[PDB]
Amino acid sequence: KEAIFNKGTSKRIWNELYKVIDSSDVILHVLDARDPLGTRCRHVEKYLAAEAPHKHLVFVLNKIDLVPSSQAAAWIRILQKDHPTCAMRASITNPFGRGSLIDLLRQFSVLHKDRKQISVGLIGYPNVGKSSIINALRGKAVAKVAPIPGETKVWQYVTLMKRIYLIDCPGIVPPNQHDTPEDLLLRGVVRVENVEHPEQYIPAVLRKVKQHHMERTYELRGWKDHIEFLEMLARKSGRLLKGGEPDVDGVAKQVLNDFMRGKIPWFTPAPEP
Amino acid sequence: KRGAPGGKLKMTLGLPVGAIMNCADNSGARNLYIIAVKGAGARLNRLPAGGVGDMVMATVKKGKPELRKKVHPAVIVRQAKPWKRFDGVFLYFEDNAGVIVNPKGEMKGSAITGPVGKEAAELWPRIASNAGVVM
Amino acid sequence: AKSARASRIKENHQRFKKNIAGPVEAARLERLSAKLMAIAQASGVKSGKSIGRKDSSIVFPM
Amino acid sequence: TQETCSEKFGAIISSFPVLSDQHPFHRDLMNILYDADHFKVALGQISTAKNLIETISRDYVRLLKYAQSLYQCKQLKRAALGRMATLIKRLKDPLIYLDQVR
Amino acid sequence: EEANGGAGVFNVDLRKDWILENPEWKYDKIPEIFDGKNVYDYIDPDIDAKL
Amino acid sequence: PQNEYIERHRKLHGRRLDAEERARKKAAREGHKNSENAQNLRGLRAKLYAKQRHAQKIQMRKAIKQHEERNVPSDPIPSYLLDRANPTTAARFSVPIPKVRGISEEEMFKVVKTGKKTHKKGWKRIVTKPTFVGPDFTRRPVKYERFIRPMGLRYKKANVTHPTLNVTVQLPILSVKKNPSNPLYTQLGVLTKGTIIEVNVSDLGIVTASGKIAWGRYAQITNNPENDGCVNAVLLV
Amino acid sequence: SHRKYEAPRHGSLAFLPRKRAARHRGRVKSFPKDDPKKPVHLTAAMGYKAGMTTIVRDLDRPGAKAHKKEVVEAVTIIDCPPMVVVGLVGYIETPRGLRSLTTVWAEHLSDEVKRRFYKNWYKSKKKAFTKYAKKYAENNGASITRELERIKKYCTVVRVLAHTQIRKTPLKQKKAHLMEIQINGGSVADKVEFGRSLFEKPVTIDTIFEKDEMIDVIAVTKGHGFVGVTARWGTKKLPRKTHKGLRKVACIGAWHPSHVQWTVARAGQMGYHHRTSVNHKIYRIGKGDDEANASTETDLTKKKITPMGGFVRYGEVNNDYVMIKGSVPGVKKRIMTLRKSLFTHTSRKALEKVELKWIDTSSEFGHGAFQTAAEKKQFMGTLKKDLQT
RNA sequence: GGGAUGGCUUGUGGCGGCCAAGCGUUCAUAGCGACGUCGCUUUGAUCCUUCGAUGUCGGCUCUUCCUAUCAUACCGAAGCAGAAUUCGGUAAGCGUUGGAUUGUUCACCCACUAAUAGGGAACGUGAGCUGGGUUUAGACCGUCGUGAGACAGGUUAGUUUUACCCUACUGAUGAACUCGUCGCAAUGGUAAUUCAGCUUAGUACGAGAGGAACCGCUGAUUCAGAUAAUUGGUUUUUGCGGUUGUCCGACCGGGCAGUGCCGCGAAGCUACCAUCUGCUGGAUAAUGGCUGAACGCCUCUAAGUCAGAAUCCAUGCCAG
RNA sequence: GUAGCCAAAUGGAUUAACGAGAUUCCCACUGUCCCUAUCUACUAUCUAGCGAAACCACAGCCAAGGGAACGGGCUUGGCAAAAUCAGCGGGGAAAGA
RNA sequence: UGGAAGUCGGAAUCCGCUAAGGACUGUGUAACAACUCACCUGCCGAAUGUACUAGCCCUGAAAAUGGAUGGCGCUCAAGCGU
Ligand SMILES: Nc1nc2c(ncn2[C@@H]2O[C@H](COP(=O)(O)OP(=O)(O)OP(=O)(O)O)[C@@H](O)[C@H]2O)c(=O)[nH]1
Ligand SMILES: [Mg+2]
Ligand SMILES: [Mg+2]
Repeated sequence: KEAIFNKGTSKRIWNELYKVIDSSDVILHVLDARDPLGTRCRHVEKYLAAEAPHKHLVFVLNKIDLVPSSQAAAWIRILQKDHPTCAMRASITNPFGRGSLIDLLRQFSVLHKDRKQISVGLIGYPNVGKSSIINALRGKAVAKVAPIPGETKVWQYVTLMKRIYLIDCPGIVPPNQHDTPEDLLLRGVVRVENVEHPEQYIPAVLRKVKQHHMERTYELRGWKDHIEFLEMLARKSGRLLKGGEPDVDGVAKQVLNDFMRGKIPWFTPAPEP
Repeated sequence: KRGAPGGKLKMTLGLPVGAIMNCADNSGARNLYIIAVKGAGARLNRLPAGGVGDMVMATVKKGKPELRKKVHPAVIVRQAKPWKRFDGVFLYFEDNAGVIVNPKGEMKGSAITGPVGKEAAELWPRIASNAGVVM
Repeated sequence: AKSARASRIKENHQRFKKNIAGPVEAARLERLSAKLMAIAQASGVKSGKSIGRKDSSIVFPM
Repeated sequence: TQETCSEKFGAIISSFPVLSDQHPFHRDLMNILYDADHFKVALGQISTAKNLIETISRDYVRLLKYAQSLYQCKQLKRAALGRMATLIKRLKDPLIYLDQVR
Repeated sequence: EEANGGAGVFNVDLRKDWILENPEWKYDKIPEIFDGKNVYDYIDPDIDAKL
Repeated sequence: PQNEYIERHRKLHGRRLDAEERARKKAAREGHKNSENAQNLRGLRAKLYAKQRHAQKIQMRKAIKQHEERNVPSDPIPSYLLDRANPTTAARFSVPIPKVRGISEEEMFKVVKTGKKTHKKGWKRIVTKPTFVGPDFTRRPVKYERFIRPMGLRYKKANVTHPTLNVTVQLPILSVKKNPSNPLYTQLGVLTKGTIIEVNVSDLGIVTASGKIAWGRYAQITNNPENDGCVNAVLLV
Repeated sequence: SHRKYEAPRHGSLAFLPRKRAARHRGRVKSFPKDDPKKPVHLTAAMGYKAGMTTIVRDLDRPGAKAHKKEVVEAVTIIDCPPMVVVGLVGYIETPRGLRSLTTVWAEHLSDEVKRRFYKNWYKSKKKAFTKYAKKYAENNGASITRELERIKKYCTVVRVLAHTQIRKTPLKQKKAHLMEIQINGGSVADKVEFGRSLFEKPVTIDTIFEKDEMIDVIAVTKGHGFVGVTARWGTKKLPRKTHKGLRKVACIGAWHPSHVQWTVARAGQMGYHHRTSVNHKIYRIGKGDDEANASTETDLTKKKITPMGGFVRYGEVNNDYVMIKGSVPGVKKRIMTLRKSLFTHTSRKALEKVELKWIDTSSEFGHGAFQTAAEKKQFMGTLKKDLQT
């Protein structure tokens, strides 16, 4: 197995995580709206339920602009049975849910007015939008934001108000023995530039995305399998090697990057009640 | 038993670790990427290398996806580097090529395209049975 | 592996020398000696039979 | 020390047959020749000792990160080795039983 | 082979089972090269009539 | 082969012809061999051999004494308590350890250096001994955290022994009452030798004269937790 | 601290110092042990390296993959004109080693061996051994007789003095090579009588050595001059544009002693080293007067061992020659010392008999394709200068 | 202006109780106490609990040493049938590799292999080369401060540049003894290594599955020393030929473009990219014995003595 | 909502072009490497002429000991033979250190 | 106990005949048998056995360039005690 799929499981990253947990009173667990139960960290939830009941865990469903509003409301309804959930589109210029999240943090600070301040640490998978949430709450680009996973390598304090601190943390991936490298790559753990044979994960993308969405995305139709799809995409876009041979590897890397970066429409439907 | 064959005279090793050679049988693979050589020694900084008739450990880079994610034993049957046989003849083929086998030496495929080398033919009796030209 | 200086290897080589290579080298030496025989054959004081004296020190000088 | 203990205990655990995976004839034959409960309890004690040795090693490495002198480091090392030795010492009877079974 | 040194020592005679017109020719040194020419390329059973 | 095949071969064919004689001669040479080992082994092998021989000699002396002596519970317990494994069971209000070694602040604290320059600030202090941080503990932020109590040095349970009952139970630590070296060490919760701690004694089965259940008592730490990796305490009764 | 990855040492300490040889002619350090039950024989000989060529051999090696097949092998030709025996040295045993008691010379010595005793022979009066030659005539050789009796009754090791006939070689050198050759076998009296019988006589190479024998070759290697560590010891080159040099050793020292070790690879003299290489098989001893000595039983081309156009930088081989499988320590024109093997052989390769099928006599001055000039003319045909002549 | 713990360490926990040969005490029957023992620290599971850089490491090249031995040699024991091993002993002669991974204490994985053992000579401060701790001057973000600025921090770019001296080392000459030829050998160095195949033999052994070994033979790995017949490489052989631009009026024959460029190219040098070669005696260690006392049995040991490891010392080999 | 409603086509900062800015990857390419070899010019080399400087208490082979963890001079050993040339970078010297 | 006879186990462990002999110290059998030990007698022939104490000697842990009772060397000392 490639060493890139072990990213997010490092001793340094988990030392950073436990440092943030020990230093934080409120823990914002950030979920991808396209895969909430996929991005949920029941490992950290079990640790918080077992060892630190005094720390307040709050769900933040980020990237709700990439999913239908009905599915977002259903996922909020599912998660609010366990923990208080806030939907948010993290952006400096055009945010959503910023006022509700600010009000909830102000309520927590009012509850802990005996302290000098409260600390709110952000946890989740890589590339779920933790730095974007901090930047959107501050209204100013204070934390680095990139579509490349693992942009945040160390923890960082940002002073939100006089009594509210925000703690940015690197993204963690808890180890699961039923998790596959294809599952991790589709969740967004790794960079597809550093993976070998990207073509094999294209059937997973074609399963997750409806066919007509791919048709309007790439203005292409008539493929019977992923190899033909990548070949016609390479010939259309001009991704050719020496002799006009298609650049199927590079086209697959482009498709995987567009799938992760919210350019091809896909979501996981909420389970019906 | 390991894949290194006995009774093999010394010849020039033309394929070090990292070489991509053609896949000369019909197993489904188009090329083999060499990651190791059976019977290689131990020197600092020296890449392991193989010649015609050697068993190597190979990875399929182009071919069927079923063959893609495994390491296969392969036998080098053709090489481009010129080597000498005991009758004084230096010779070489126009490409480097090998066939996928099992650790005992039975072939994965059913037929061989192109000729095979003599050294491969004596050292592996299944390749001698599946070769149309021995050359 | 057994080294070159191994006692069992030495005994193996001694048996080989005594039983196998020995007679062959002896016959060759006999033939060469015979050939070089073919090539080679192809008062006491006043006669030199009594070996007289020819015409740093170990002691202290005295 | 923990790596050596884990290697030996894992070899013992993986080498013995798994009664849940056997054919009914072989499983019931081992249940007749050997007590199946005793067999499973002995191997469970082996696995428990292996896990506890790993836990003790992790705890004492974490303490040795903060140890400040050679005397304190030596006391922590001897403490870890003695606790692992005590864990092995409580396994006197399962090892004899498993050697006879082997 | 066992009576004559064993495997790896015994030297087999390949010309013993040759079938020739005269068995005295079974251990001849057959000429192969003569003045830059292959003798086998010039071997012809009806050489006398052509000569 | 199957079942006891070496014993069956033993029945059918026996030993080698010199097996008994060689074994007898080896058993005879054992005395010379043991003295040669006692005089010629070197180092750790010799030390282990000496301790083993000492143990065998003591065991042999005990066996001989028992054989010479062959020709010649304690506390009253009811019938349902007979044949079970039971403990042996053996003003100035002074603790068992009234005085310990004093620990200076230079030994207690090490300086954590901060800054990117060659000259670095030194205001942060790190506690080098085990601590009890209490429940509902949230760490101070790094800009206002002077005293660093690392997570791997924090403890929550202790092996507390009751002297009268001779029972040692692992009990949760409730608080740190008095560290003998410094009230700052008491405030930081440092667990050292001679420290008076408050322990949860619910598992010990202690009731008061009024019938109320006593679930908090005082124990004294009787070891060095930084050297031992564990907290051992004795109840003050 | 310890070196992280183990690696075997570059070069051997058995061949130190890597300095020039003290003498151009190779020294026989040891002779085979003397067995008095053997008949008297000579243990060494000299020749001149002429060059190399190719053969085809019908291999009879049971157990090998090339058994009953033809193998192409490289061989070295040594031109061996017969030596002349001119002297006899007696050696005694002392608690300080072997000691030369006396030596006896022949009545007549050649000019080429008298040249060895001079540096300016052309200006010389050539008086060497002239007063010695009168000892054979005075008193019927009484002094010669008493020296022979002294060797007979006091000595244990007898060596002849033998020199080469360098005038039969194409070399421009006229000064011959003189060496001591031990007489092994027999009693000391037999050795003395044998040497006196061999005085002033030529000894050919085929009465000292025989085909299928494995011998030792002693010679001085090709000189390379002053050579850096990379070629001299085989060290790994430093990366490209390394400061202060890349064909160097990065650390001659990094530890105590505060010194440079004798075991550290350093630049210096490479080549011109004295070497004794053992176990070389003789494939043919060809005769000088035989005109078809490069012919075999299956190659009926009647030709000599000299390649077409001659040996490059040597000339023609006109005397008896020895064909040796493989390579020898020296170079062309160089004196070679052939010696008997010190011990009885332990291989089947020494017991193998050689059957040559063909010997390459094509030109080594290029890509020669013809074995004889008649073959070249037969392939080419009639040329313009043929009709012009 | 002033500076830059150590005959330490190793393999076996701590606290509390009990027992305890013994030391003591036997006007007090207390107190120390090895060996032990007892209490605390999942029916082969779970995988939904990774718990703090103030202390900084590396890589290359290359040499040597230690043994606390992974492999190779020999040996002792084990239900060790065989095969494969496990535990231990003598042993450092000889080896101990190739890679992926920096969203990071770079340590874990993968394969080849006989095996991929661990350390020192720095790290008890410290000029061979080069990446990180690491930090002059430029700049940005985060935290703190009203601010100059400082830092919990994160990112980016950034000047030390010997050797011709002494010694050591590697090579090369040399006065004195007339010049030269042939020698000896004190002393110093020292070298080979591992695997596979054939036969034994589908035999011993085994219910079956399977499955050896000594003797003999043939190759290969790693190392070492040479060599250039052949095959590749290299071309100022500017040897021959082709070709662009320009110049000598054209042709011929040439110049220039620092070897104009290109094809072949002898010779020389070179490459496990080519070929050849690498050798035998004595004494031992662990152990296994013979004879035989101590000690009327017994005993490989005490006197005497046999055999035995890749070990030691030499020969073969290099210097002289 | 497998893609809705409301707003004057769009719902954007996931901002195009530009860059001796920093980073990852693919094809091609190759002496970066396996694993080194060869050729040319200028040096280095030797000669004629010309001709400095840095630096310099005195000097220069090691081993063990020399309490103040330091020896080059002391003690005890090993040893130890004129005068030299080309190189090397261990040590001493040597960084406007 | 399938079998268990002193000798796979659990618990008892007595008497007779005795010169003396365990409800057995080991080897052995499927169990027996058989051998052996504890103990006794005959032969022999004069001093021994056990446990401690004090001297001297060996072991009672060692790394890494080649070296140190100062060096040679020393064994009824040129070591140790008077
Ligand atoms: N469509 C959409 N994209 C978002 C939103 N929030 C964040 N993103 C994108 O998600 C990407 C990854 O999130 P980040 O801002 O890097 O935060 P993160 O989850 O901590 O990622 P890491 O720092 O790598 O761990 C960013 O490039 C944003 O552009 C959102 O609300 N909607
Ligand atoms: Mg982030
Ligand atoms: Mg990111």
